[PDB]
Amino acid sequence: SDLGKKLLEAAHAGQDDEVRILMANGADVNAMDNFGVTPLHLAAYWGHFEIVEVLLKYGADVNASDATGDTPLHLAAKWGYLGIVEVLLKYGADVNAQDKFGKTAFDISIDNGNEDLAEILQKLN
Amino acid sequence: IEEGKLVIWINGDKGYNGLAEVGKKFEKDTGIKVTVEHPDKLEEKFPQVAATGDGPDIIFWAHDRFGGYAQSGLLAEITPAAAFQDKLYPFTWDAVRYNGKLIAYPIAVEALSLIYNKDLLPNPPKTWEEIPALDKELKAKGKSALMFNLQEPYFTWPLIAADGGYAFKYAAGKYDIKDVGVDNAGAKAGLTFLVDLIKNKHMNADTDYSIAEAAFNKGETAMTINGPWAWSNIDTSAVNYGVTVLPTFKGQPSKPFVGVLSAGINAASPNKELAKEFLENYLLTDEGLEAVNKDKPLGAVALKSYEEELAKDPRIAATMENAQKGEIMPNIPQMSAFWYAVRTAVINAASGRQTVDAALAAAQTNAAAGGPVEILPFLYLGSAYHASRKDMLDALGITALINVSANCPNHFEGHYQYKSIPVEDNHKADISSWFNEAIDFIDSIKNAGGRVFVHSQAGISRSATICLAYLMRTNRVKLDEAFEFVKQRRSIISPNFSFMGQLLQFESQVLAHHHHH
Repeated sequence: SDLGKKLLEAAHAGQDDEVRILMANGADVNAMDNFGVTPLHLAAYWGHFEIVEVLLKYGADVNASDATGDTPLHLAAKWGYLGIVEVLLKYGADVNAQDKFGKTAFDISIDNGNEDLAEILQKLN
Repeated sequence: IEEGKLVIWINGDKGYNGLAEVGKKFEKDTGIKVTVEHPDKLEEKFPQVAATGDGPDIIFWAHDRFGGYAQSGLLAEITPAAAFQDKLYPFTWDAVRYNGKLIAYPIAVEALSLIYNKDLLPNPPKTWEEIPALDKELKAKGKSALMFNLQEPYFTWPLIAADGGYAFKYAAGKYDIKDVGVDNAGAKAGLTFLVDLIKNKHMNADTDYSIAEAAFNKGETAMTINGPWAWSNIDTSAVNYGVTVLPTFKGQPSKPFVGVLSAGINAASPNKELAKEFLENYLLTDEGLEAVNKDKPLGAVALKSYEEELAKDPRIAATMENAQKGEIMPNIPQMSAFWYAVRTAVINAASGRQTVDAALAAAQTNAAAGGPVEILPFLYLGSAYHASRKDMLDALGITALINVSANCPNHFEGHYQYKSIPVEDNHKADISSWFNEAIDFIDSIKNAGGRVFVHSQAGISRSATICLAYLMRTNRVKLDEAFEFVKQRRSIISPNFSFMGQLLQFESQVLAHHHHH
């Protein structure tokens, strides 16, 4: 709870070592705030590749949907974070999951101009 | 009041000395003394002293309060000539119409605009949708894109109403008090986008008015959302700022509320003809408004000729443009329910306590019909209908219900703790023998950090009786004081006479040994 909240903040802030310390001390890697947002959601949205990696290594739900329907793959695709998208897929992220508007990661990447990522996602099912 | 003189009330954040200056010119021309005062909380003092038959001859305030004043007969009807009305934009006269009658003179037009830091952002965004990407860039430089007051719905409404939200529907010269537009698709879309900004960390749900103003005026955030009343503090900060049209959402203009600063004539004034001459021939002139505007800016103004001069300033052109794309604040008394309902919905959605759909569904009913009432921060009162509305219970933070009935179902077991008090609403029911058990349950939930919703079938007799008993016992007060307290908040309470008897007997039991201290 207390550590979960600090892990959410450190994952958002991109503080690699703080994330590792909080995890070693027992912060739930699947902690949720009131929006159902998890550290993996925040690390993906804010572009923290190394934090995404370590969270997934220790059991972060790659397919967690927050209270609004967003998955980590949705959030990374908004910004065209190809490295993060690749490791999400490697851990079993569902390319076909839809957000609250019915959009997949592919749709989302186009909606924010990241058509380099759209081209890679288009080859996937 | 006093004959042959004019007394004017206007808020302290307005150009009251410019106004006083217009009064002096009136006094010089006519011999009629004009006195301008700015009492603290004058919008509350006015309905009290004016019902007496005193107070000012003229009161300046945003038009939305004036519908309530007019309901209580506190404002004189005005009948300006069409040749005079044509000096002002037609929509400003609409804002001062109540029951088909004009009840004030429009003065100024107030709407929120986008205020941006030209040094951090020479080209402000045209759309809301691009603000997340902008915040990504600015966060990389230790700044943020946007901070504004998330505690008051007045400030979030422009986004919520953009795609189709509205307060009360206006048709055929009248507001339909049952047609509220807070839970339609447009309102849901706008609040959903606001929540996305917060849950993704572009904004903080705890940002209030002071926090946002300080951050903008210190160069920490590229944008804020605020009105002309804020320009002076920014001028002092020496931030190089612009004021522009609000971003669009789904290609639709942001739709801010529009307030028309207006001058109403006290129905009790003995100087109504004098007040009209002052307002029509002295204040509502280029020179009169210029005198007031010099003191503290009015923003945009209702007088066409002077608005065309002022609009050369792009901050004022932007104020008027945002007002053209906005929504006149309804002037009906039901707006008090609207403001409370939507304030709760936005705070709950911004904190994640409720989904967007549930938050707006509850606010819709609260604004258009009614809802459970707060007695104490942990104690709420209402009907069996309310006990079937999970969205309305969650909106209040309910964690437990006392079902004071023999027949009413428990709809949400496993979401809330339930306590049954199985009595009928009749003269034979012994409700006082349940008082201690009910009070102990309320306190138990209270001390565990919860909140109790007490209900019966109608929420007027059995459940009101339990709340009254709680108040008398906890605060050591008499029935008459507790009853007045609850009646003030839920005016339809009416415990049956036998329950009133049992409460009066409880009162002497609660207070039997009180006289010693």
